[PDB]
Amino acid sequence: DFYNAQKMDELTRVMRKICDDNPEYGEEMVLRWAHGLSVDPGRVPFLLAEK
Amino acid sequence: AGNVSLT
Amino acid sequence: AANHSTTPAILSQTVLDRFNGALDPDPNVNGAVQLSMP
Amino acid sequence: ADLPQYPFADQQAEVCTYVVQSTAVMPTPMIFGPSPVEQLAVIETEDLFE
Repeated sequence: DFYNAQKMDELTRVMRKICDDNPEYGEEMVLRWAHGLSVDPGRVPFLLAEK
Repeated sequence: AGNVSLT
Repeated sequence: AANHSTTPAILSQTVLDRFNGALDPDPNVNGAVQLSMP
Repeated sequence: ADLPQYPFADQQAEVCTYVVQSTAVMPTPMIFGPSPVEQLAVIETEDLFE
Protein backbone atom coordinates (compact mmCIF):
# COMPACT_ATOMS: atom_id res chain seq x y z
CA ASP A 1 0.00 0.00 0.00
CA PHE A 2 1.24 3.41 -1.23
CA TYR A 3 2.81 1.23 -4.00
CA ASN A 4 -0.57 -0.02 -5.22
CA ALA A 5 -1.44 3.63 -4.72
CA GLN A 6 0.75 6.24 -6.47
CA LYS A 7 -0.51 4.58 -9.64
CA MET A 8 -4.14 4.60 -8.50
CA ASP A 9 -3.64 8.36 -8.66
CA GLU A 10 -2.41 7.82 -12.22
CA LEU A 11 -5.08 5.21 -12.98
CA THR A 12 -8.03 7.33 -11.81
CA ARG A 13 -6.89 10.27 -13.96
CA VAL A 14 -6.94 8.22 -17.17
CA MET A 15 -10.37 7.02 -16.01
CA ARG A 16 -11.41 10.70 -15.92
CA LYS A 17 -10.50 11.35 -19.57
CA ILE A 18 -12.28 8.30 -21.03
CA CYS A 19 -15.54 9.50 -19.42
CA ASP A 20 -14.80 13.13 -20.44
CA ASP A 21 -13.51 12.74 -24.00
CA ASN A 22 -16.75 10.80 -24.67
CA PRO A 23 -19.53 12.56 -22.70
CA GLU A 24 -22.02 10.00 -24.01
CA TYR A 25 -21.48 6.60 -22.38
CA GLY A 26 -19.84 8.63 -19.60
CA GLU A 27 -19.72 7.07 -16.12
CA GLU A 28 -20.42 3.65 -17.74
CA MET A 29 -17.71 3.13 -20.36
CA VAL A 30 -15.13 3.55 -17.59
CA LEU A 31 -16.93 0.66 -15.88
CA ARG A 32 -16.69 -1.40 -19.07
CA TRP A 33 -13.17 -0.14 -19.82
CA ALA A 34 -11.83 -1.56 -16.55
CA HIS A 35 -13.33 -5.00 -17.26
CA GLY A 36 -12.35 -4.89 -20.95
CA LEU A 37 -15.78 -4.35 -22.52
CA SER A 38 -17.14 -1.95 -25.15
CA VAL A 39 -20.39 -0.09 -25.73
CA ASP A 40 -22.78 -0.51 -28.64
CA PRO A 41 -21.93 2.28 -31.15
CA GLY A 42 -25.17 2.91 -33.02
CA ARG A 43 -27.31 4.24 -30.16
CA VAL A 44 -25.41 7.49 -29.58
CA PRO A 45 -25.98 10.58 -31.77
CA PHE A 46 -23.16 12.49 -33.42
CA LEU A 47 -22.45 15.92 -34.88
CA LEU A 48 -22.40 16.84 -38.58
CA ALA A 49 -21.31 20.48 -38.85
CA GLU A 50 -20.78 23.64 -36.81
CA LYS A 51 -20.63 27.23 -38.09
CA ALA B 1 -7.78 3.26 11.92
CA GLY B 2 -5.55 5.98 10.47
CA ASN B 3 -3.60 7.06 7.39
CA VAL B 4 -0.37 8.97 6.74
CA SER B 5 -1.86 10.44 3.52
CA LEU B 6 -0.14 10.93 0.14
CA THR B 7 0.65 14.66 -0.08
CA ALA C 1 -39.59 13.22 -23.70
CA ALA C 2 -42.27 15.53 -22.24
CA ASN C 3 -40.70 18.80 -23.43
CA HIS C 4 -42.94 20.75 -25.82
CA SER C 5 -41.20 24.13 -26.15
CA THR C 6 -37.98 25.78 -27.29
CA THR C 7 -34.99 25.34 -24.98
CA PRO C 8 -32.50 27.95 -23.70
CA ALA C 9 -29.16 28.42 -25.41
CA ILE C 10 -25.93 26.69 -24.38
CA LEU C 11 -22.86 28.49 -23.06
CA SER C 12 -19.57 28.26 -24.96
CA GLN C 13 -17.56 27.88 -21.74
CA THR C 14 -18.57 27.02 -18.18
CA VAL C 15 -17.29 28.89 -15.13
CA LEU C 16 -15.56 25.77 -13.81
CA ASP C 17 -13.96 25.13 -17.21
CA ARG C 18 -12.85 28.77 -17.33
CA PHE C 19 -11.00 28.45 -14.00
CA ASN C 20 -10.35 24.66 -14.43
CA GLY C 21 -11.73 24.06 -10.94
CA ALA C 22 -13.68 21.24 -9.33
CA LEU C 23 -16.66 21.13 -6.99
CA ASP C 24 -15.21 18.16 -5.07
CA PRO C 25 -11.64 16.81 -5.50
CA ASP C 26 -11.35 13.03 -5.42
CA PRO C 27 -9.92 11.22 -2.37
CA ASN C 28 -7.67 8.97 -4.49
CA VAL C 29 -5.51 11.62 -6.20
CA ASN C 30 -2.86 12.43 -3.59
CA GLY C 31 -4.98 10.11 -1.50
CA ALA C 32 -4.75 8.14 1.73
CA VAL C 33 -2.91 4.88 2.40
CA GLN C 34 -4.16 2.36 4.94
CA LEU C 35 -2.21 1.97 8.19
CA SER C 36 -1.96 -1.15 10.35
CA MET C 37 -2.10 -0.50 14.10
CA PRO C 38 -3.54 -3.44 16.11
CA ALA D 1 -11.97 73.65 -11.90
CA ASP D 2 -15.12 74.48 -13.92
CA LEU D 3 -14.56 74.63 -17.69
CA PRO D 4 -17.78 75.53 -19.56
CA GLN D 5 -18.28 73.45 -22.71
CA TYR D 6 -19.91 76.05 -24.94
CA PRO D 7 -20.32 74.31 -28.35
CA PHE D 8 -22.00 71.24 -26.85
CA ALA D 9 -25.71 71.41 -26.07
CA ASP D 10 -25.18 70.51 -22.39
CA GLN D 11 -22.27 72.28 -20.70
CA GLN D 12 -22.15 70.11 -17.57
CA ALA D 13 -22.54 66.72 -19.29
CA GLU D 14 -19.61 64.38 -19.89
CA VAL D 15 -19.31 65.15 -23.59
CA CYS D 16 -16.79 62.46 -24.55
CA THR D 17 -17.24 58.69 -24.63
CA TYR D 18 -14.21 56.40 -24.51
CA VAL D 19 -13.60 52.67 -24.93
CA VAL D 20 -10.31 51.20 -23.68
CA GLN D 21 -8.65 47.88 -24.51
CA SER D 22 -5.64 47.10 -22.30
CA THR D 23 -3.82 43.80 -22.87
CA ALA D 24 -0.90 42.88 -20.59
CA VAL D 25 1.36 39.82 -20.76
CA MET D 26 3.34 39.49 -17.52
CA PRO D 27 5.96 36.78 -17.08
CA THR D 28 6.01 36.23 -13.32
CA PRO D 29 7.83 34.12 -10.69
CA MET D 30 4.46 32.91 -9.40
CA ILE D 31 4.12 29.21 -8.63
CA PHE D 32 0.44 28.41 -9.32
CA GLY D 33 -0.62 24.80 -8.80
CA PRO D 34 -2.05 21.66 -10.38
CA SER D 35 -5.68 21.51 -11.41
CA PRO D 36 -8.09 19.32 -9.38
CA VAL D 37 -10.36 16.53 -10.65
CA GLU D 38 -14.04 15.59 -10.27
CA GLN D 39 -15.52 12.81 -8.16
CA LEU D 40 -16.08 9.50 -9.96
CA ALA D 41 -19.24 7.56 -9.05
CA VAL D 42 -18.04 4.29 -10.64
CA ILE D 43 -15.18 3.53 -8.21
CA GLU D 44 -16.98 3.98 -4.89
CA THR D 45 -20.24 2.48 -6.22
CA GLU D 46 -18.52 -0.64 -7.64
CA ASP D 47 -15.18 -0.88 -5.76
CA LEU D 48 -12.98 -1.00 -8.85
CA PHE D 49 -9.89 -0.33 -6.68
CA GLU D 50 -10.54 -3.37 -4.51
